[PDB]
Amino acid sequence: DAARSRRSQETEVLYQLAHTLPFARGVSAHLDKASIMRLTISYLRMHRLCAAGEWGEPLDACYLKALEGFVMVLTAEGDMAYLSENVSKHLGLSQLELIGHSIFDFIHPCDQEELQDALTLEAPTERHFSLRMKSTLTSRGRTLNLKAATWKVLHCSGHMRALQCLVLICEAIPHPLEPPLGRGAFLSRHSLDMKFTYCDERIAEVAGYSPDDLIGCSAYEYIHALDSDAVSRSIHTLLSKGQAVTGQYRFLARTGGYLWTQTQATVVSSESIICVHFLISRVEETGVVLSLEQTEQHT
Amino acid sequence: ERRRRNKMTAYITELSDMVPTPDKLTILRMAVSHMKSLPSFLTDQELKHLILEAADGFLFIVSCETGRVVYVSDSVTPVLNQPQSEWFGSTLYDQVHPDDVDKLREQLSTSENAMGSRRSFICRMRCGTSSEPHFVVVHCTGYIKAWPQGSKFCLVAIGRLQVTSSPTDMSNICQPTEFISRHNIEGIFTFVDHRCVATVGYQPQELLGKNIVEFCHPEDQQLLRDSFQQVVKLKGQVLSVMFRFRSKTREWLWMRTSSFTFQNPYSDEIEYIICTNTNV
Repeated sequence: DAARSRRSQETEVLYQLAHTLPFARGVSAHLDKASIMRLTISYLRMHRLCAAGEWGEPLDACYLKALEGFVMVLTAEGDMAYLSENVSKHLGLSQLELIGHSIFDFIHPCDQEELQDALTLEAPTERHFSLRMKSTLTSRGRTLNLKAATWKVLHCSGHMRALQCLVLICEAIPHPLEPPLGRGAFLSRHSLDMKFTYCDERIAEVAGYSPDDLIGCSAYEYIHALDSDAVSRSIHTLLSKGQAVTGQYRFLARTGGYLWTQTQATVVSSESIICVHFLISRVEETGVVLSLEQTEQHT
Repeated sequence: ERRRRNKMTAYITELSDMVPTPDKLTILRMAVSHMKSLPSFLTDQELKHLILEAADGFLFIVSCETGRVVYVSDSVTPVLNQPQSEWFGSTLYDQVHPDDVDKLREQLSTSENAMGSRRSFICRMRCGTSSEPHFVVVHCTGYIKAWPQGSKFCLVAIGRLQVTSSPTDMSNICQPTEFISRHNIEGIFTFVDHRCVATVGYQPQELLGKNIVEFCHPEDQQLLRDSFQQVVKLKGQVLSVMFRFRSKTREWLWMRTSSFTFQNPYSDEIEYIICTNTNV
């Protein structure tokens, strides 16, 4: 009867500790003891990490509001040290269920090697990589229980900082319309070999192409050779993960020159690719012919 | 459930090492009072610093109607090499590339999308310049907020550099040493960059449509052919060859061409051969 008494008081002080957690009132009523322990331990670890920073304002809350992705800091062992609340908006899983667990239990298997090489033309500590994370979201909300969770491609960018942490902002690649359209972008559709099957009419204003002439042509013929490798890698990602974001690259205009571009590509359903290209520049070197088609059109 | 009791042991030991100031429930008691020694998981200030540790960016707030800068954070100085002197008192259009003004104005329009609506765009902004301004690509994400005339709408945004990998000649800072070309499998020039003009004396259009063999010394032509056939039978691995190239003027030049086939990432068909042609 003394063993019980002690265990009952253990559960009581553990529930009191759950009441000390930095969450709204009543949330602790939905937690189990293991989750209480995990969240308290991770809270103390994150406080130790934030205390090591060498530095109250009402404009602070703007920062997470201005971001589109979510905050994630991972330890050197791969455990999710911290996630911001808006993670629920991107993966369905909340920070309550994810803080204190290992990232590898929520990453696609074939991405674990990439992440492991990230946790150990680019500044030495800066990190850019795509990661498939478990998400329970559909267009109707959080409708998937964890075992039918789908893979969501996240463009992760951040820094190795110093224990050593990897601090990332992780952003979702939106899935791709009707006039009137905006400026600084156009849309294209390709087969999996990246041959044009459709292209926005705005291309005529952007690069001077009529969309009908692009139909059937390989997209790789329209990139600057200097951007060869990078675009290749992007497409490889697009082919293995389902979505990708390219770097800045030069797209060749019809009669000469090029313009700076960055595109988001998504595989859709037998399968095809949709590209949303955001323009960075207007046509540069307009009087310079670079490709054979460019000099065939300059005449 | 033997696992369940054993993870709870480990946890109590982790919290043991976490609380600075025993038996498990004594651990829990002192951890309760320690937690009460210190509602969100992190403070807004902490999260701000975390975000600034992740992104190379700065927060700005500008009026939607005129672009007038109403706030910029001090991290604009390390990011853009720009004093806050340059932003406060100006408009965002003063900072961006002229070619971006229209786009900016459209992003700042709240006609169809207003309070709480999101914005995401790319522009080029002025950085610190010693002697003609120099622009850098900035990715901006933010939201529309009524700013307390009446309460005018404002864009509250973060602008970041280096969201992806950055996108040449690097051994001679003055005159180009090489140029890149592309060829069909037949060897015809289908792409050349303008450095050709400085390296071999030809305008790009003087090479496009012609075969690379047409510029190779006859005594070296068979060697060049062999090397190209070999690179076609390899799949992406680079192979080098050295041969005498005929200049538009100024005689024969020793030239190192290192080539590899571009494989379609899906169909694995040859898109073209890529060549780096370097004057030896």
